Amino acid sequence: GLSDGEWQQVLNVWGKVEADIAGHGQEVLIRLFTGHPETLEKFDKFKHLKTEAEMKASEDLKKHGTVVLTALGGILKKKGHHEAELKPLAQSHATKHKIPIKYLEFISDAIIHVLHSKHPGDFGADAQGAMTKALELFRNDIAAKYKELGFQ
Ligand code: HEM
Repeated sequence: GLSDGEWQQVLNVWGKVEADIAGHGQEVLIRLFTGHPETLEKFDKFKHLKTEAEMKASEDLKKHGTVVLTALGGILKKKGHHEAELKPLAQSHATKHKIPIKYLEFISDAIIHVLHSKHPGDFGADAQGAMTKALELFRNDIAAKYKELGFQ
């Protein structure tokens, strides 16, 4: 549950991401994979990437970064009213991709990390707070659908 003030901050921060969605998406996935190597194993099309340089050079990783952040952005722009958008993601990630909720926590923190890295001094305390709450909301609603499905 975010206030409109907090949503305003979220979408303001998101404007930074949309100015370069591929570059942001790329660094988020790289931060995830290098921070938490077990996550790489969930991607049959990235598990070949043994080094970060290979990750950096991968146009398909950048492409997937775009898909992921485009989806997240569409969800954030709903300001919490995202049941329709979120349910198919929850379902594919529990039933097909088999992504534990822990990894959604991982990528949440990775987003925070990347924003600070790309916008040092331009991602204030209030902005971080709002974005964090937004990602928690996202995660919590996915977690509800996981429980429904009995997925661990
Ligand atoms: C903000 C969080 C995330 C968003 C918005 C997101 C979104 C998406 C979307 C839109 C797709 C393609 C459509 C689909 O299969 O449902 C996808 C595919 C996929 N995602 Fe996620 N995802 C997120 C987090 C994660 C995480 C943390 C992992 C694993 C650590 C993951 C693993 C995968 C895999 C393995 C695929 C299939 C890739 C392929 O084979 O083409 N996702 N994701």
